[PDB]
Amino acid sequence: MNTVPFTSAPIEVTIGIDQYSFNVKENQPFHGIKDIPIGHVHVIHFQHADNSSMRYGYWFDCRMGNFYIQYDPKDGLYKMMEERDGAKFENIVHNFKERQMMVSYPKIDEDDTWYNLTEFVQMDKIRKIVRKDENQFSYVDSSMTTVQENELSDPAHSLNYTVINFKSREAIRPGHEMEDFLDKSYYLNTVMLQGIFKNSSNYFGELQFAFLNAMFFGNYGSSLQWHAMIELICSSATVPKHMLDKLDEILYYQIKTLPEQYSDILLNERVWNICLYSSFQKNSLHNTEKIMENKYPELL
Amino acid sequence: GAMNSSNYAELFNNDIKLFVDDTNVYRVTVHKTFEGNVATKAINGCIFTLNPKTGHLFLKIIHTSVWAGQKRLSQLAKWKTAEEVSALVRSLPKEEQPKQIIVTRKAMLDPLEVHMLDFPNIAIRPTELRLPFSAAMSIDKLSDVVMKATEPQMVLFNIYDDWLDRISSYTAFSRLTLLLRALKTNEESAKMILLSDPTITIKSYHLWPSFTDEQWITIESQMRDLILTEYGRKYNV
Repeated sequence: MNTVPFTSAPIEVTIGIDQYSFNVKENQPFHGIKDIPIGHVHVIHFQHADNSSMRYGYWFDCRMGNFYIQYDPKDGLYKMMEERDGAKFENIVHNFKERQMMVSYPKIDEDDTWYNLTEFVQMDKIRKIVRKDENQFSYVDSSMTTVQENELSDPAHSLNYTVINFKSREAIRPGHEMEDFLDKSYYLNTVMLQGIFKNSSNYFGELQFAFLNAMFFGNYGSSLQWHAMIELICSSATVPKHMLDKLDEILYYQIKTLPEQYSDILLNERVWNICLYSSFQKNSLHNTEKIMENKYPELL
Repeated sequence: GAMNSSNYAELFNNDIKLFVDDTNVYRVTVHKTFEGNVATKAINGCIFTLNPKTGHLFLKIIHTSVWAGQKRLSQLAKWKTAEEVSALVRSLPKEEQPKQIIVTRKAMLDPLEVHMLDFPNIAIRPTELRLPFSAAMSIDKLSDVVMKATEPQMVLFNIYDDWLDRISSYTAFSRLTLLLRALKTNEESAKMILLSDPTITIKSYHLWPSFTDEQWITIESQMRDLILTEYGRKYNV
């Protein structure tokens, strides 16, 4: 069980860790989160009481180092930082725990939610989508744009998701124009799985990372990306059975976890109705369809 | 963006563009089978691809053989259209390739877009105009060449005959679309108006009678009258 201490909390902020969150008052003696389950990625994130704009946060994995938070009064945000002095860090952490200034990562033991939403997400892959290689953790916020968005301005701050585009040469073989546009199996399986992603797990990992960035930061380009990756599979006639079963599981937990009041901007009416009702894979997402209907039959 | 009444004069500037109409590509007769079921029989069709500035018409004839052993023919017809238009562009020298292609039906955008991926600087556009290009098979010489064809075949025409010698593209297109609107609403009356006078002939290299300028005024008035009439009948006004 690992710990992310906080130096202080100088400004009133709502702190999230994964799907949990806590209100922290200006100069309240809050000094970290403890009992963070090892073995998965995690995301700590923030929304200032005074700017309900720019939700921001940090992806990390406690196996990759000791990380802590520290408010910067110049840049005005809570920053993640790595402590290299392993002894100086156990020291900080033990003292804060003794004084019980830390909240416990509040995992119910029956609950596989976070595992389910991060099954395929691997920190090394995140750091290739969010390139900032001097740090072992990755920052994302509400307003960061994607590489695809940029093509249609600052690259250092881009989300380098894999570009998917149904009306591109990449997607469409010469001579198979109609075939390939109506049945994206070749784009999915040869171009994307075998070519770029190498395997289904990295594909599902990017898909899950995009969903989470949309949910936690309302990052619009991530939502675009999550929807594209869903559509690419649903619109392929020929998908491995193991990918379809897993997809239905992945989407189920993502739909289950979404805040109910956000379904209007995070869910793309066209893609969902096409995937669940028109696509090759209409009958292959039984759980995703059952939960979508019983929770958001309006969108459908 | 879409083409509409506002940007109508753009059709006659010096930017090469083509209209593509796919409405006569997949043509069938519907009939009863011995058992009493309905079947279709396909007849030859055509892609209507027209430069509205110059009158040049690229009439690509769609031979019924194209459909043999194919499913979802109405959907294929859109891709076959797009394939043939794309090949038509590839066949043209660079300086003749269009800068724009305006499709008269929106369902053609994606098929043409995909087929034109090799031509990213050719803008594929829809239109909000209700152009009558479906009445093209009401032009006797165009329907004859389509129905006689025994193989795929491209036939080139000037759909303005020699009008541009004496009028502008804008006026030439407005005549064309008025003649076709009338053929579309009441073919029999329309053709009557055009041929009632035996002494006005169609040249062997033309589609339409050799009306003088004054005779064209009377023709155009008669076509307008025809169109207004049919409207009150349809709607009881």
